[PDB]
Amino acid sequence: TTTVGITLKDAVIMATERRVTMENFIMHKNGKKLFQIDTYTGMTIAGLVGDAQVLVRYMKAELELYRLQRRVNMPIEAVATLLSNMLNQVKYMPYMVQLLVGGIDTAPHVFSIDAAGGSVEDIYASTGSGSPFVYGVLESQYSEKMTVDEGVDLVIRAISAAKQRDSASGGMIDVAVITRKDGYVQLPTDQIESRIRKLGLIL
Amino acid sequence: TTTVGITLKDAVIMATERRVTMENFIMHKNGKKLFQIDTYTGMTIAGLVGDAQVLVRYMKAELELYRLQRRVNMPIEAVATLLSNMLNQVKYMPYMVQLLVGGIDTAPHVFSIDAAGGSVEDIYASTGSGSPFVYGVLESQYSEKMTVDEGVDLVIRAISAAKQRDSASGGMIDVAVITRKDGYVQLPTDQIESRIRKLGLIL
Amino acid sequence: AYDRAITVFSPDGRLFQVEYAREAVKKGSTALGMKFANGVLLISDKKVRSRLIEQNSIEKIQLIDDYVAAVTSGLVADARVLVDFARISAQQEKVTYGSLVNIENLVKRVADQMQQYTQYGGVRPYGVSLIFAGIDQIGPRLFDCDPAGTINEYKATAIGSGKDAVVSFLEREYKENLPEKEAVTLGIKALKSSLEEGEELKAPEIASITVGNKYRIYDQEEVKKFL
Amino acid sequence: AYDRAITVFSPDGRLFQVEYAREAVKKGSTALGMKFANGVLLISDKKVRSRLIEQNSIEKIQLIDDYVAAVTSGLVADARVLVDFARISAQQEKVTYGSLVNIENLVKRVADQMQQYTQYGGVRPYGVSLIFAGIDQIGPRLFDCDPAGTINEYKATAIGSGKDAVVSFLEREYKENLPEKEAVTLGIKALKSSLEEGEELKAPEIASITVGNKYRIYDQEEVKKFL
Amino acid sequence: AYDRAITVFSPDGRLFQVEYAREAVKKGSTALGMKFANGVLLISDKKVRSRLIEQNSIEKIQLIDDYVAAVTSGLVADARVLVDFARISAQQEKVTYGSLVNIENLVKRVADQMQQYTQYGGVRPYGVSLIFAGIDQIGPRLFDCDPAGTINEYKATAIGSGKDAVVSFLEREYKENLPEKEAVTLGIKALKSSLEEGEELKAPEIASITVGNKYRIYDQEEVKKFL
Amino acid sequence: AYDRAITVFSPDGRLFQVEYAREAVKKGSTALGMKFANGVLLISDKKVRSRLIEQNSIEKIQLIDDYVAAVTSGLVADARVLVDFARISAQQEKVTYGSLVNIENLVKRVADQMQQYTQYGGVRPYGVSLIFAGIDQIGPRLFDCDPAGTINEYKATAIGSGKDAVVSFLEREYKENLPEKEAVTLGIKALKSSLEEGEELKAPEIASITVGNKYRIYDQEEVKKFL
Amino acid sequence: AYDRAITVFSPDGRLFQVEYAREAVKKGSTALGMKFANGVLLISDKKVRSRLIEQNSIEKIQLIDDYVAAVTSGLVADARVLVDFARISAQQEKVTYGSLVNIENLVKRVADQMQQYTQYGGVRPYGVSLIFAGIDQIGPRLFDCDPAGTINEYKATAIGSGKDAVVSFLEREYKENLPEKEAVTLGIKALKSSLEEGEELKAPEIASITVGNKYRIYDQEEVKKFL
Amino acid sequence: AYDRAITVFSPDGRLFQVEYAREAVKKGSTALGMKFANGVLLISDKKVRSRLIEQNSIEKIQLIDDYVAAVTSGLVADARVLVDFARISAQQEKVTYGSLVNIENLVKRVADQMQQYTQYGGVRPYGVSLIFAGIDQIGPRLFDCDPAGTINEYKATAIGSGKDAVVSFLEREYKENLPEKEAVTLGIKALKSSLEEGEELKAPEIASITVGNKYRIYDQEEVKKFL
Amino acid sequence: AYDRAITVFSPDGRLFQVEYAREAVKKGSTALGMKFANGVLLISDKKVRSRLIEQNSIEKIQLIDDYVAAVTSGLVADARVLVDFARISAQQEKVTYGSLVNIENLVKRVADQMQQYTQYGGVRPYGVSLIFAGIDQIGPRLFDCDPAGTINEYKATAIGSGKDAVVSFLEREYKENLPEKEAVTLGIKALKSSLEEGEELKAPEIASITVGNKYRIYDQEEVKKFL
Repeated sequence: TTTVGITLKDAVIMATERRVTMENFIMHKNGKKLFQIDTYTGMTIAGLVGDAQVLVRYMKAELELYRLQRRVNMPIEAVATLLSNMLNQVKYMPYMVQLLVGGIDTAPHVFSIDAAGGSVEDIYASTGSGSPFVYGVLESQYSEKMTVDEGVDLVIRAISAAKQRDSASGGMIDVAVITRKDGYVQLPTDQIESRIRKLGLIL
Repeated sequence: TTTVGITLKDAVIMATERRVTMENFIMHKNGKKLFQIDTYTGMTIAGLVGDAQVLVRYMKAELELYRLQRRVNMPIEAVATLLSNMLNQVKYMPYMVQLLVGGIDTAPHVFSIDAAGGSVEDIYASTGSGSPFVYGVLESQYSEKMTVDEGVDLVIRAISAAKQRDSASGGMIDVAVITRKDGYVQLPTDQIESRIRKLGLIL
Repeated sequence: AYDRAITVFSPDGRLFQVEYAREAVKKGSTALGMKFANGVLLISDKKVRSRLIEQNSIEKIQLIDDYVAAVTSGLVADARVLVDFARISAQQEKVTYGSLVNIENLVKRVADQMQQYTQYGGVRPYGVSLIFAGIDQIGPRLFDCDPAGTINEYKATAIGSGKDAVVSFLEREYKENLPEKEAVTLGIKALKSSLEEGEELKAPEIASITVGNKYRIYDQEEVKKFL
Repeated sequence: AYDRAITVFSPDGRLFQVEYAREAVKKGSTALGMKFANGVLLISDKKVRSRLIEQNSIEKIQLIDDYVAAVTSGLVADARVLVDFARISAQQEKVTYGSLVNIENLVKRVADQMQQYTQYGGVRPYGVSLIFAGIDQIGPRLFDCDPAGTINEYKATAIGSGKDAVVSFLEREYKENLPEKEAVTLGIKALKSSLEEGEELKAPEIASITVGNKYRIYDQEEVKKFL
Repeated sequence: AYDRAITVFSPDGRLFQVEYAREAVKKGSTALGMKFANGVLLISDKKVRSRLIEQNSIEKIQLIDDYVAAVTSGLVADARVLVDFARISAQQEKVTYGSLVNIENLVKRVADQMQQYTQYGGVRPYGVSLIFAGIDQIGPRLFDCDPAGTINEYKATAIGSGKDAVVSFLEREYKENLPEKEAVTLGIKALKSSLEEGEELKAPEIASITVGNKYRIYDQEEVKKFL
Repeated sequence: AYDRAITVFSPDGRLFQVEYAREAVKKGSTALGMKFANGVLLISDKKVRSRLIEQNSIEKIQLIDDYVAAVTSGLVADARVLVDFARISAQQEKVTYGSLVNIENLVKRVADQMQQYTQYGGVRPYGVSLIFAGIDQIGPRLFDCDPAGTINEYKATAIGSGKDAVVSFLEREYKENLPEKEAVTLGIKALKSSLEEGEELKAPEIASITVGNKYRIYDQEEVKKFL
Repeated sequence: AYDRAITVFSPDGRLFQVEYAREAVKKGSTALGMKFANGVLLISDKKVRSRLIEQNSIEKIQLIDDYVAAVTSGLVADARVLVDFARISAQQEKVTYGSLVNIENLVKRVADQMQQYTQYGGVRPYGVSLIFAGIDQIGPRLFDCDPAGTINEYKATAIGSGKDAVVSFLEREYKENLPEKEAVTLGIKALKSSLEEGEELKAPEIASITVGNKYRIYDQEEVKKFL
Repeated sequence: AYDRAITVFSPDGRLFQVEYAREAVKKGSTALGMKFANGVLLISDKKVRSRLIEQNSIEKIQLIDDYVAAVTSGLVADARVLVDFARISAQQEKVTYGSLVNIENLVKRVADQMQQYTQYGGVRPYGVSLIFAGIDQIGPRLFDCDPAGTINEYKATAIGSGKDAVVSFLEREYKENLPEKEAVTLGIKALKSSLEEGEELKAPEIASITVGNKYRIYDQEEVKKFL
Repeated sequence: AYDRAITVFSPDGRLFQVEYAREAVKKGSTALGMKFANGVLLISDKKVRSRLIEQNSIEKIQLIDDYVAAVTSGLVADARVLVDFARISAQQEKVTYGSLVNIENLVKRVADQMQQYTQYGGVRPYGVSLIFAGIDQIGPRLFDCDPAGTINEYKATAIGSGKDAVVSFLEREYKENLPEKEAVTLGIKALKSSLEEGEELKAPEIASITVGNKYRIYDQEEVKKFL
């Protein structure tokens, strides 16, 4: 698998691929690894499928209960700290999952949480089997002065390189840009096909 | 990783590097391993990231609850004893972490606590993968008659040698001198770049 | 001599202590709600208090989800503990089934919780009644949960000190499937006819949902229209 | 001076607190049922209430399975907790034996549960009686479970405020193996002769099973025939 | 002022609450049994009730095994819970020893269970007496277990409202080793002489075992012979 | 006003509830025993009852081992629970030490058990006194355990309604090391002088041990000699 | 006759024991607070006591964080146990979320803790009210938590013996967003107008926060200015 | 009206129930002891009872070790349970430290055990006082432990019905470091002056230790010397 | 009628049972202490008792560390249990932090322990007040912990029957930073002016610490100087 999360000026862009295996044997050509976890933050999935979906359900639960009780969205450091505490309270029966939460509260953030519950900020992060390819292209092409369109084009080029060079990665890329003004919006698949045909990554 | 803690006349200087791996694969080029744990003492991190961050959260919690209840700062032997008791109450499901707490109460201290909870004072200590290089340069160049500026220059030369000779160590060094008069102050990154360019450790 | 314990029946066979919790509900201010053409609303009377009070925390109506909401009447301590339990049970239902599929066993969680305390000694019941309302897989829902735990699905109800007069009005005036505005004004007239003489209806909090939409609470000037 | 605790006998040897839970049953509305030629039915009186009430949630008859059903009388809170326990025990019975083999120890689960609370202090009994009815491996079943827990297999009974008058009628009029329609009309006459003078029998809910078939509830216009 | 708790003695040293449970037994209908030449029987009076009642579930005599059986008198709720505990303890004895080897510690299980509730506050005793009877490795057995738990091996007894009159009859008429029929007719005369004047003995359930055989219950027309 | 709880002392410092359990012992029939030249015996009065009772289960004397035995007086339910606990504690002592080494802490198990219930609320004491007797590694033993738990080693005692008169007789007549027969007849005279005028001493059960031998109970015709 | 247990309602449906804990609050000295233009303050009256007392430990205002603080009124024992629970709860919230994100569920923890004891027998409520105040992710906060547990967000309040008079003053005089000094002097006038005639306001402890800053307590000579 | 529960103080602040246990001690027979030149002794009055009683089990003095011993006064049941707990705690102290190093926290175990029951409802205190005495690593020890648990190290004391008169005598006559015989005769005179007129001091059990030696109990003829 | 349970408030909102534990403190003898120039002392009145009492165990002052010490007043049993808990909590604090860093939460352990028993039914409070005093990382400390648990840091206090008179004296005479001797003589005058007329102040135990030194208790002849 491969996930990516990129923080730029006033937005944070996250995308996954959609392929689930679950065996060697790629079984589901259209999965769901990118989840809207609250009204201004999302979570990606790059581990064991069942454990990861249970983590997504618990985090949707606790963040919605949060927003209902306190009537304000949870900060990104707070949700990643909560997620770290959950993953580290049970580490000798652990969740084999690599998480990556990202969102905006007063500044765009993306955090990366491993299976033992170590949360650490970075300006761009990635989890999954096809992670080093997207770290290569992000290291070579990333700029903090990008716009949202240049950022989502960089994200699509990244996941495309990971799909070209990795077996467990594949399928149609779903990308969701979360900004403060428009909220969590996920790009439709026709727009992503248009960006792929514009960038010349279709064959 | 590499951390360092040096006790001199009326101050104690601690610094880490900032690189997190979490894989082989150095993943985060800007981590956070040096933490202000109370108003006159700090803690460094050289173990497993998640367990170490949970230890930092618990020690910030207990020392702030301490200062609030008793209205005085906790002594350095007391915080390291508390940390030893925490690490040794659970040693068959242990925290794989090497800690190093340092601060000043009536005299500057730095203690070194291993994963089994053995606390022992020394005039200079270091934890991490790049620890023997900074022990070499501290053994060859350390003097107890140093000033704060000569001490922080020694610290930067140490972590620079460890970055030059160790793979898991790297990134920008963050240094924080804690003294009784000025309290816990962390040097800004421009000042640390100025000390590196003065000492001739940039390339 | 039998109305001292929660666990003792009477020569008629009555649980007075439960009925006295129901009397404790009757001391709270009136709150009503009904369903209409694709959705449900809630109306809650508030005699306006200290302007030092932040208005955010005197709302008798509370969101238990984006898609379930409720209103209380009775003891404020028990009331808040109950809306907390409703929220936590909504989250547990949502994590075990992926979504709040039907509102009914959210209210079953709340109802069984409130019922259990009407049976064991050393515990008193909750002196609060709750009116749940929302949209599920089925559609508009509207319940009331009383101190004994008894839940009933309605098309319109009230709770509180007015409850008899409001349900008396709605019992002879309510017609289903009203478009939202007309429904609200009917419910405002219902709330009006429960006060005593000389009392002027102040501004009540009112909120609604339609099928496929989320919650919204009419702010005070959208409320101010129907005065 | 002895009717205050569930755990104290009297100079006769009476448990008054249990008898007062039985008196609490007596304040509920009448509900009857009987078995016939291949199957059992249930009839339940309902004095028609607020049209604001969704009729789906005032049904005294409740399906505990496709092949077991029951009806209550007494406290409405305890009534719902009991029909919940009947459903959950039906599911536990069905999972440990593959199917609800016999209705009898579904009612034993419910009966032992209701009995236990008539024995320990700090707990009050359930003020509800339940009439179970269905088809099993044996055939038509018909029980009644009272507050003390006592179950008995019948061919016809009632519970509620009329119970004595209905069982008095059926005690001198009921003849077994009636074809379903004739049975229902006999039970309607039974329910009629328990009201007081001037009261007109409104529309009661009635439901039945035959051997090899599932449940069905006669809707209000199939009910309206036998008025 | 001392007969309110199960745990308080009197100036004589009496446990009245236990005696009031024993009084609750006395309000049940008479049931007797005795052993004879290779086997034991049981006789139980039943004043015939509603023909709507399925006769399968008014039997005071109950099979706790193919080779142990009993009869109760007192509270019907506690009575059924007790015969359940007798069955479950028979199965536990049979699984730990391969067979119900001796009836005595089946009745010890039941007796210790009934005794424990005569000692702890917050619990009331069982208001039921039980008469066990069967064949073991030793032979014909016949016990009675009272509310306090006290068990005694007899050659003939009764329980219930007649108990004194029946044991008074058997105390001057019973002779051991009667062939089954003669024994039964003696026990019928015993049961007859406990009623009040004008009362006609209806049909009582009677059942027996002989050594090496299983149980059988005389059906109503084999019973009808000895009227 | 203080004799209602087991946990309340009095202005003198008395535990009346414990004393009323001791009064409950006093209503039981007299049973005595003493040691002699190499061994101990026990004598127990029995006013002969119903010939329907199997004589095997009215024996106040009971074998707790082949080498320890006892006799009770008081409540028959508590009496049987106590002789059961004596047997089970004998088996536990025998499994942890290979043999019942000394009778004393068998009686300590029983004594601590009986004492504990004279201290905690929500529990009543045992209304039974027990007299243990047997042969150990030391020799002839003879104890009495009362409701409060108090044990004392004697050379001769009684319990029951006669206890004062029997210990008054033995207090001026008993001489140690009598050969078994002479001892028994002295104890029979002791038991005789505790009855009231006109009462004829019936046949009492008597049993004994000598050092190195097992138990034996004198059958009714060996008993019949000393009448 | 109903104001003896925490778990019994009254014929109106009142919990008097809770109200008497609220009366226990009323015996404590007055303490007020309000929010203003970027921040909140707290004022607490202290009738100056023994100069032997170290002034460090008579402060009704207490720092639960660098960024949350509170003040009590009522029982001093329960008061200190409560501010301890507030501190420990702040630390638990801070360790599970990295920071005290919102003050609201710190006060929810304190509130649920204080509420629970108003429901179970064998426990009395806390006779203390608490006023929380600080800066969070949202901004200036100001709550009051009463014995029953009820929390409410305010812009100004008091607790203690003056509470009605102070909230009466602030109810007609308070204007939001005052610069800190003007706010403090308004609150001092509020505290002044709650005393009785002849009483001179001594020096009260007053402390504040602004957005982005930490806590500070005005020392006695900065306090001495506004006398 | 306050002297009914162990957990209720009085308008003076008295625990009457504890004082009533102290009154229960006062009904026991007098027992004294003192230390002397290298060692301690104990003296215990016994009004000589039934010659049927084995004298081995009426000894108020009991060996809790070869090097600690004690004597009781009060309830005989609680007395024996206490000397048992003293023995078991001596063994636990001896196994965790290799030897009974100091007598003081053997008596602390006993004291904390006796104190705990003076604090919790549903439990009564022990109505026994104990006087411990022995040799440790320090030397001669002498304590008394009362029903409330209070322990005090003395050089001489008594307990029981005489206690005031004996401590009154020793308060004006005792001189330390007497050689053993002279000490004993002083203690005998102390015990003599506590009886009433006409009463002749019978033979009391007396036992002693010297430093480096074990225990010994003076037999009745070495006791008979000091009459 | 409300001063019978620890868990019931009053029409004013008072906890009388707690106040009666505070009254039980008042019956103990006076004990005072204050801090001075580098250190703190303690003074404790003792009306000299039986010379049979070893003086080592009537010391109201007790060492909880080499660097913390305290003195009690009230019930002697609870007093000793409390100084035990203070010692054990000092050891737990010392093992988790390497040293007794601050005296304050040693007294918090003791205070929370004493407070908890003023809240739960079935438990009575401790009828003891404690005055702690020592040197920590901060310096001279001096607390008092009352039955409700309330702790306060002072510069001088007393407890016991004189407490009001001693704090009245110190309230108008005490001046801080006295050199040790002058401080002690001031405290002796304080203790003198609390007795009644005719009473002569006997020899009181007095003990002190200075910063950097350990404890010492002035022996009786260093005490005898200041008479």
